Amino acid sequence: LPVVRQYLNLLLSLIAPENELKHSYSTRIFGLELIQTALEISGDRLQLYPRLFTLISDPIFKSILFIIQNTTKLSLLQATLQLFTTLVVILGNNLQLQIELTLTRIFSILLDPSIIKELLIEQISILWTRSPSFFTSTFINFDCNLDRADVSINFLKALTKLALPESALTTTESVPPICLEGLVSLVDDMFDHMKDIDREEFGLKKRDRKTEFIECTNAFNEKPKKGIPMLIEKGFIASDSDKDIAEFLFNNNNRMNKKTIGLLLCHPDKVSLLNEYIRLFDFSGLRVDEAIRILLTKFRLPGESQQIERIIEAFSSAYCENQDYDPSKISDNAEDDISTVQPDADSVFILSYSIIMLNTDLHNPQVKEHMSFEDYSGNLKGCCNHKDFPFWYLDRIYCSIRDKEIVMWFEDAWNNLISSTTVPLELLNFDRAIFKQVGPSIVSTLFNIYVVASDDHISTRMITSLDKCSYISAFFDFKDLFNDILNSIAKGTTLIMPLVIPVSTDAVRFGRSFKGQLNTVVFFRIIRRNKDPKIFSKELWLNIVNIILTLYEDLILSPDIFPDLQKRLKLSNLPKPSPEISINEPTEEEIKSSKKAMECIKSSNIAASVFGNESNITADLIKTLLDSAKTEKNADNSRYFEAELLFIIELTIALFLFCKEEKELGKFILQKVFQLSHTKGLTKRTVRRMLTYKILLISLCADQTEYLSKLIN
Amino acid sequence: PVTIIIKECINLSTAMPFLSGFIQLRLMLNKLKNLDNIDSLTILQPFLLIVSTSSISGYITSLALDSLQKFFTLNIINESSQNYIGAHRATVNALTHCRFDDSVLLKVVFLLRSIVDSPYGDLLSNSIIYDVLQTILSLACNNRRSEVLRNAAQSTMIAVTVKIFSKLK
Repeated sequence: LPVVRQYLNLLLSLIAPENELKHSYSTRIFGLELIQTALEISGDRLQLYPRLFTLISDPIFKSILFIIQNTTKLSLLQATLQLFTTLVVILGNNLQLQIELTLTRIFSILLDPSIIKELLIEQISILWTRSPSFFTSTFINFDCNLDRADVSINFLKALTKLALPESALTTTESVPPICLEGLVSLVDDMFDHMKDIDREEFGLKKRDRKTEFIECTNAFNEKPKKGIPMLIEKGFIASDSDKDIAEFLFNNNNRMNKKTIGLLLCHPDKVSLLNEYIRLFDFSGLRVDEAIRILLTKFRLPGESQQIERIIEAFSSAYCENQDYDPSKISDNAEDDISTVQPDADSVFILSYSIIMLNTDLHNPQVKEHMSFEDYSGNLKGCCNHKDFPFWYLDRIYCSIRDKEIVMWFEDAWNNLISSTTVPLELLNFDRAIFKQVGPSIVSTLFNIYVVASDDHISTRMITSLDKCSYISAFFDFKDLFNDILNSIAKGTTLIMPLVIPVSTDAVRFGRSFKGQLNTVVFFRIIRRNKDPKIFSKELWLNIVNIILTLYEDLILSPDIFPDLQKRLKLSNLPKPSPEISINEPTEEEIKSSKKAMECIKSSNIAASVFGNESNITADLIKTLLDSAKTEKNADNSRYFEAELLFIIELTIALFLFCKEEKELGKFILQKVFQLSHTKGLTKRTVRRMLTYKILLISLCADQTEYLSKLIN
Repeated sequence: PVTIIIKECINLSTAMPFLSGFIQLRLMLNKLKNLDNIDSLTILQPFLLIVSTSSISGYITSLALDSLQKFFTLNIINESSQNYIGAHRATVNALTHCRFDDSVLLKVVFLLRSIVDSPYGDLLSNSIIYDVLQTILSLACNNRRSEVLRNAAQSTMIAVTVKIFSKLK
């Protein structure tokens, strides 16, 4: 078992950043394959041994990550991505913080050569494929915690940005199908978990708190002056007094930018806050340079000298109160004892300035001249109030400066990382946060691929997944996605001369285009199955009404939707819309397309689509369908003015007979019927037929007597 | 797990009638929860189609043979797998016919060693081991190849002779 540790240390020595030039790349790809095989043979039980677990966790992920961003060849990158994916699949339970950084850097390189991006996508693809619940599982395991990134949503956002045909310049032609496979697999996963559960039964508080926190962080970074009382508004703080607000800043400094705190503390009105900000920290038993280092880790230095003056004043004044006074044993023979020095406020104030100068000139590259060790000790001759500092004071600080510089790129970011570590119905409920933050993007990309592409096979899969998305939006009560889907499909159907089995401009445009066929079928396939009318909005009602009216414009839709009403009231069928010329010009390819359209509408069950099922029968449909009436003769629409009015009227009578609100809604439709009945000299049969409907409305309504009087008179 | 086969499928797909078979194989093995009832001749048949034919360059054949060796070494096919006997029959059967510079033949020889020496090699039909012995003897007797491959041939034939005559007990 020690042999295993020695062998894995040797494999670490094979592949690493430091041991780059010694061994060739054939050795490195071979070592990657070896580590892959070692993980594969036993990875479930590899976690138990901590001496080995540190070796496979901490220092080998360095070798993994360092040669994704920096490498340029393809062969090594293949094996490294193989090892990475196997590590994700096998050891996904633990090893959670380190993996997030490499996914973040993966998407960073992906979003911003050609073949390398294809290899990246093609290799990382298997995570969603072999684990269809990967997007959910990463959300449970990683997203729900308050801290860390939010790369679960960014995964789908990155796939969405990569999915379009617009990425020809960014990536080669193989990427879009590969990412679109997982993009469609996401929606296809949900129908597996829908069959069991009904709508009414359904009808992550930590995530709610995280959303509140992230919005507060965004506002606080945008404007701390308003953000502070806004932070009090959310109840995350004890009170307005500066003690609690100052306590908030130190604990959660990892997420906040340094510049925000720097500009917040710079203003003169908030200088009193510095009386209590530094009071929390206490550097007793530590030298001034270490305390200055911890201070510089917490915020960024300003640029203006006058602004810097008050900050240095507060910093220097804060140290004095921490330490008491025992200075009577001044001497130069001391060997690392601090308490003998107990300077005044001015002494620490002057001591602060000379310490910071070494970083921005000697270590800075722009300035070439160097002020030596001589002139630094030469500066303060008789500057600390008539008595000089001891000459062993500055040498220790200069030695402490010379070892390491302060940092306000890649290696240093790991330093904060390890310090964090070292020191069925329920799934649906935990769902509904995924779709809210990605749904518009997913439907936009699906529609973009559907409208740009031309192959039938891709488009059928697209429209089916589109219907899956529509069902998903229907199960919850989003009512912003669903209207977008149905409205854009309504635009996409392509229904917004001498005819004869008619032939028409809209008909021939329908038949010649395959795109409209699937849209018209699947659209009323959505309308067939529904469980509430309120999700529809006014615009979609206008769209479907315009669809049915445009179909009535030609002899496509047979207006015999309700034979029961006509058989009750004993009228013939409504008069057909009277086309031009009839015999059995067009020839060859004109008719053969259009007849197919005459087939396809019959496949939609258009009569029983929106009117058949009772779910869509509501006040909105009647109220807008009466608005749809033209009420105006024109030479352009003289073909069908006499018939559209009768069709609309009878269709509304049948619709109103179903609704049980038999008190209010009848008044509006009776009003519009009598307003419609007085058109300019409409023909005899129309006025003949309209009075039967008018008597029926008078029967339906209650206490509508004036209209009956006018009807008689 | 049994996710290794899909990974090798995407690895071999980068070759730029067989690519269609491999993509069908990937779409089929999207399925989870082990290989299960899969009729295990078909889980790896397109790999045998690569090595069996004689119209593909050596690089793809080497990749396919590496995939086969990976499957056997990790023991993807086991006693629990349906029709494992037929699959391990077919994999030795295909290698005897035409193939393919010399490293490909050594890979075939090493895989033959590993298959025959293991327990599953006992399940091969007695009409097949003669073909394997004929192939290895043709490699060993011929001198046009490199000498080190001939020595590898010598060692494998000694090993499989010991394994065969041990069964005579």
